Amino acid sequence: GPISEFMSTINVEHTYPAVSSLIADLKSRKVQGPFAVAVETALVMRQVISQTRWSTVDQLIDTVRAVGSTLVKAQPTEFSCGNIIRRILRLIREEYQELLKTADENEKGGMDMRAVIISGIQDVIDELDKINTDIEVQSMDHLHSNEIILTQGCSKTVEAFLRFAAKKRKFSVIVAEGFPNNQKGSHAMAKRLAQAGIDTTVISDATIFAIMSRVNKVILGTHAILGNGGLVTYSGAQLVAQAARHHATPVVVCSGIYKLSPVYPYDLESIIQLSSPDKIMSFNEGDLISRAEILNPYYDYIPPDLVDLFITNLGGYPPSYLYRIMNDTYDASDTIL
Amino acid sequence: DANLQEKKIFEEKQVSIFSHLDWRRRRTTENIPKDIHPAVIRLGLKLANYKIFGSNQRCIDLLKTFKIVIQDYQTPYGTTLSRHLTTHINSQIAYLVSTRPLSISMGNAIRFLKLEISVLDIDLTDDEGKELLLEKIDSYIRDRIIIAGQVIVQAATEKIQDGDVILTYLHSSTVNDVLIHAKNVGKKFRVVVVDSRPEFEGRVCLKLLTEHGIECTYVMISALSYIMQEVTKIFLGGHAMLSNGALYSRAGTSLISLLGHESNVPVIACCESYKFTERIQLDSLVYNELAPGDQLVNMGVDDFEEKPGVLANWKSVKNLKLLSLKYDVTPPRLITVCVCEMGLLPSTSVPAIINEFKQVY
Amino acid sequence: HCRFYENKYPEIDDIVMVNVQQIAEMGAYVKLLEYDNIEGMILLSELSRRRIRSIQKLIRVGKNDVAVVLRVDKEKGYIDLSKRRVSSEDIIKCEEKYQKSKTVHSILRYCAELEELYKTIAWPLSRKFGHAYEAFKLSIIDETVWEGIEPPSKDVLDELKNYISKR
Amino acid sequence: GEFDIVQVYKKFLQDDPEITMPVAAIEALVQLLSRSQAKTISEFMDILQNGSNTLKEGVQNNISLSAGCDIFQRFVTRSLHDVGDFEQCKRHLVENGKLFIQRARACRQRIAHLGYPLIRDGSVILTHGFSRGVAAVLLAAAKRHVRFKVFVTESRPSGSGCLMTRTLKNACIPTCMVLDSAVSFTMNRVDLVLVGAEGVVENGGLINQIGTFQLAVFAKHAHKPFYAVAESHKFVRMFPLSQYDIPFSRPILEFDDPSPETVAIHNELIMNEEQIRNNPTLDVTPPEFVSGLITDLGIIDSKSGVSEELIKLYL
Repeated sequence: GPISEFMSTINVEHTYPAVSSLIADLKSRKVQGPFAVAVETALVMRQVISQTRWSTVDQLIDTVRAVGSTLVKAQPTEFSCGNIIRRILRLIREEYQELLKTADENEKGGMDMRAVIISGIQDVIDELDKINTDIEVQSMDHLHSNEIILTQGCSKTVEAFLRFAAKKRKFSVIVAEGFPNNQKGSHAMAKRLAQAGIDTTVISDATIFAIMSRVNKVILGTHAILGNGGLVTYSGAQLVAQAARHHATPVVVCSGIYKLSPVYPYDLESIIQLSSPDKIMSFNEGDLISRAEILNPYYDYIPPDLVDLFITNLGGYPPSYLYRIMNDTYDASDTIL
Repeated sequence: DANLQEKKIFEEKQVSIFSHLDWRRRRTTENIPKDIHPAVIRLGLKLANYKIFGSNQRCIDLLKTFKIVIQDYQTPYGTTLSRHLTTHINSQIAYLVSTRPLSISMGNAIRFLKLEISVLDIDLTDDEGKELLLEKIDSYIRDRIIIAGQVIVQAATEKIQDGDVILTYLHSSTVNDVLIHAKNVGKKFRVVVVDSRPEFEGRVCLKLLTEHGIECTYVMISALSYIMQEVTKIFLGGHAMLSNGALYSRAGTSLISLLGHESNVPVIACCESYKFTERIQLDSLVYNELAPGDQLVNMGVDDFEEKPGVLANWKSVKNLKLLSLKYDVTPPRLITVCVCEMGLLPSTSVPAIINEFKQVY
Repeated sequence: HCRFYENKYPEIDDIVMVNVQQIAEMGAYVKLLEYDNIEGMILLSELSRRRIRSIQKLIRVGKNDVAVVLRVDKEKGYIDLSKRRVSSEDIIKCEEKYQKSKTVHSILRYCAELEELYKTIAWPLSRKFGHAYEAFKLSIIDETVWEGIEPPSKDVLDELKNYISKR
Repeated sequence: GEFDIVQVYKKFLQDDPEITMPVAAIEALVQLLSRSQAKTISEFMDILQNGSNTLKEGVQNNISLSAGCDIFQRFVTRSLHDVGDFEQCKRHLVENGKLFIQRARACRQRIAHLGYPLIRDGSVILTHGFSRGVAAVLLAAAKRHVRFKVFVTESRPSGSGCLMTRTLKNACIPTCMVLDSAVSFTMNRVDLVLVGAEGVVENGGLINQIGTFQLAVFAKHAHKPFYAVAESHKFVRMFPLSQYDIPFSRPILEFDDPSPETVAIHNELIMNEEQIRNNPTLDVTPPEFVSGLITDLGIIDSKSGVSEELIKLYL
C-alpha cells in the first residue's frame, strides 16, 4: 500500500513537496548514510504532518504509512528511513490511546494534536544529536589501560567511543582500513586517535588474522541491525568477526538505536549493495575490465551469533535481548511498509 | 585527600592486569568517624572477618541493621526526614564498603532503599515515615529473597531424579537448602562436593549434608576430570547473574561449568532475582574483588593453623606476588538453566526480568 | 467437627474467613471454616493483584484468609468467592467477628465428650442478641437473657456457667 | 446433554482433515462450554479440567493438543469477572473461545505468509517428515511461482516421508526422498533446511519427530541455516536439561537379557514392529541449533524471546 495509490505524483509535489524531493535525493544517493537519512527523514515528515489536513486518526496512520512505503522503495537498504517512520506511527497511536483514554477518564475527536506530534517528532530528532554523547560514556566500563583494541573503517560512533576513554586511560587500538570504500575516513580516524593519546596502528585489511592473536577486544560500528540481530555493516567486517571467533576474542558493537530494524534478512543478495568497480581496479586497465567480472560491494552481513555485546544509547545489551528493544520502540504491524 | 587518593587510584592502571582491582581494606575500628551506628560496626567487622558469609545473609543482616539505623535516626528540627537521610545512610555505606566491597546483592538493596526514601510522601511525619519503610524492607526480605528461596528449592528439586549424582561447589546456602529438601521429600540421590583452596568452603557443605544423612563425595577441584564421570547434574548458586546470561560466582565456578559441559552434564544455576545486574562482563578481571594473598601461604590443609611456607616473604621479594581472585564469570553457553523465582529461565532472559521490575513507574 | 452458624451456607455478599488448600491451573481451592470446612473456589483473576513476571508465590497454603461470596449453588456444592473486592476494613470486621466464633466453638469442643448444643443454645441466643459473643459475657451479669433455654440436660449445662469463669 | 466429548473431537477430524488435533480440541470445549449450562464459575472451570484431562487421557497423552488445551483454559481464564448478571460469564467465556479458534485456524496461514520469503529462486530445501506447517510455506511459495527443489527424509518410524513427498508432487515440486541414514551426504547440496514442530519448550527447544535433531546438527556442521515452523498453541511449559529429558509413554531402549540358547540392498530386512516400538518416537533439538522459529507471533530467534511470548501466554 504505497502513496501513489492515494495521491497523484503531481499533487504530491504540491501537497508535500519535500517528500518528492527526498525520494530524488534518496535514490540518487544525494543523502546517504543512516544518520543523514534518519534526520532528514524525520524533518520531512515534520512538514508532512504540518501540511496534511484530516479528521480521524485512521486517516494519518494510513496516510503516513503510504508515503513511507514509497519512501522505503526509494532506497530500502538505508534502513534508518522506515525506522523513523515506524517509530512515528507508534508515536501517534500512543498519543492517541493516551488521549482517547484521558478524555474517557475525564467523565462522570480533536485532530489538533498535530503540534503534539511535531513536539513528539522534534523529540526524536533531538535524540539523534544525543546518540554518541550518551554512548561515549560507556567506555570506561570496557576499555582499560594497556589493552589492545581492533576496529575497522571510519565510524564516528566508535571513534567518540574510544576518545572518551583516552581522556584518562591510555591504551592501544588497531585500525583496519575499510578497503576499498572506507579507506579515506579510516586513515583520518587513526590520525585523530593519535592526537588523543592512543597507540594507534594502521594495517592493511589482510593483516587482521595476524594481529588478532594478541588482541583483547574488537569494537565495530555497523550500518544497521536487522530483525534477527544480524548486522549490515560496511565492507570487510566479517573478516574481523570470523578472525575474532577463531581466537575467542570478544566482539563488541557500538551502534545507535535508530539503525535497529525489524526487517528480517530473508535473502542477503537483496541486501548488499554494489558500488562502482572504479574503487577496485582503474579504468585504464582496459584489457582487464573487459575480460573479467569486477565487483565492489560496500556492505557485509555478519550473523548475530557472533556479537557478544551491544553498546547502545540505552545501554549494554546482549543480542538475545534486542527484540525487547524493538517491541518497546516499534509496532509489529509496521514491520512491512 | 580523596582526589589525592583518586590520583593514586589512577596510577594503579599499569602493566599488571590486576592493577585496577582495589586492595584497600579496613579490618579495624581505628579512626572510625563518629556518625557510625554501633550495629553497623558489628556488621563491618563480620564482613571483613567472616568467610562463610553467603551473599544472601549479608543482604538480610544489612537490611535488619539498616532498620535499627533508621529507627534510631533523628532528623534535625529544621528539615524533614526525607531530606538529609540518605546523607546519613551514605555516610554508613562509605564505611561498610571500606571493610569489604559491596556484594551485588547488597548493592541493589541500597539502590532500592535509596529510592523509596525519595518517593516517600513528604506530607507524613517521622514516626509515619520510619514505620513505613521498615515494612518495605521487611517486605523486601519477604518477597525478594526468603520466599524466592522457597520457590527456587521447590522448583529446583522438581528436576532432581532418583538415581542422580549431584555436584555442588563451595557451599551455597541456597544449593544446600535444596539438597536438604530433596532429602526430606524422599528423592534418592547422592552428592559430589567440589572444594578448593584457600579457605576450603566445601567442608562446611560436606558437614551440613552429612549431618542430614546424604551420601557425599569430597574432592578438590584438581580432581574435576576424575570425578565428573560419575556426575549427572551440576548445581550452582551464584553471587549474581549478568545481563548477558553469564553467571558471577566464586572462583572455580567457571571450570565446574566448563568441565561439565565437556562431559555432557547440565549446569543448573540457582540464583534469586535481586541478584540480577544491568551490567555485563567480557572477562573475569574488569570487575572483581580480591582476597588477601597471604591466605595461600600457609600451604597446609588448613588456614588458621599457623604453619608457614616458602612464600611468607612474598610481600618483600621483588618479581613475586601472590593473588587470589574471589569471583569469575562463566559464559552463558555453559549455563543451561537459571532458576529464578519466576521459574526455570534461560540465563539470557535476565535483562528482561530486570526490566520487568522497572515497571515501578 | 461441626458447623458454626445456623445458616448451612453463607449468603451472597457475606464475608467469611477461609483457609487455602491448593492452587491449580484455574483457581484456589479454598475451604471455609465458618461452615464446617466446606470447599470453595476463588478465580485467579479475583486473587490479590500480582507484581511479578510469574507468580508461583503461593505463600498462602494452609493460610487462613478472608473473602466475599459471589455465587452459591447449594444443590451441587459449588461456591465462588473473591478476595480482591474485600475492603481494607470490613476484613477486620470479619477478623473481629471471626475469633469470637472460634472462641465459642472452642468451648463446646471441650464439652464435646455439638450440633445439638447449637440447636439448644447457641444460634437462637445469637438470634436474640445479634451474635453469641456480643452478649455471652452478660450471662455472668444477668440471667434473664436465658429466657427460653432448654438444654438436653442440666447435667453439663451449669458447667457452662462455671466455664464462663475461664475466659 | 452430551456426555462423551472425544466423539465430538473425533467428528471434526472427519468433518475436516485440514485441521490438526489441537485445533479440534478447542472446537470441542467451545461446544462443551456452549451446550453446558452451569450456575457457578467453579462448575464452569470444573468441567473444563474434566473436559481437558478427558481429551488428554483420550489421545496417548499427546503434547501438541495438551498444549493447546492448557492455553485455552489460561486464555479465557484471564479477564474473567462476574458482574451482576451471571450469564455474562458464559457469554464472555464461549465468545472469547471462538475468538481463540479464529486465531487458531488462521495461524497456519499467517506463518506461511511469513515463511515463504525464506524460499528463494533456485534454492533447495530439506524437510524431515510430514508437517502441515512445512507444507503451507512451501506451496504458498511455489503457488507464487518460484523455482526450488526439496529433499524429504524417509521419516522412520513414522514413515511420513513417503507422504510429504506426495503432498509436494501434487503441486509440481521436485522431490528426492533421502534415507534417514543419508542426510549428511545431502547437506552440501542443500541451501536451507526447514522442519515442523510438535512442541516448543521454555528453553526455546524443539520437540518434534525423532529425526529433527539428527539433521539439526548437520545443518550446524554444514553452516546451513536451520528453520522450524511452529504454531503458538504448541508452546509447552516444560524444561529438559538434555536432549533426552522428556517423559516416556512406554519405556524405551531396553536391552534383551539372553542365556545360552543357540537357536547391496535388502529392503525386506528391517526391525520388527516390536523392535520399533522400543525405539523412541520424539526428539528434541536445543535452541543453539535453530536459526529461527516461524510462528504466528512472527519469526522468533532470540530463544529468550520464546519465553517472554510463552510467559505472555500461560497466565
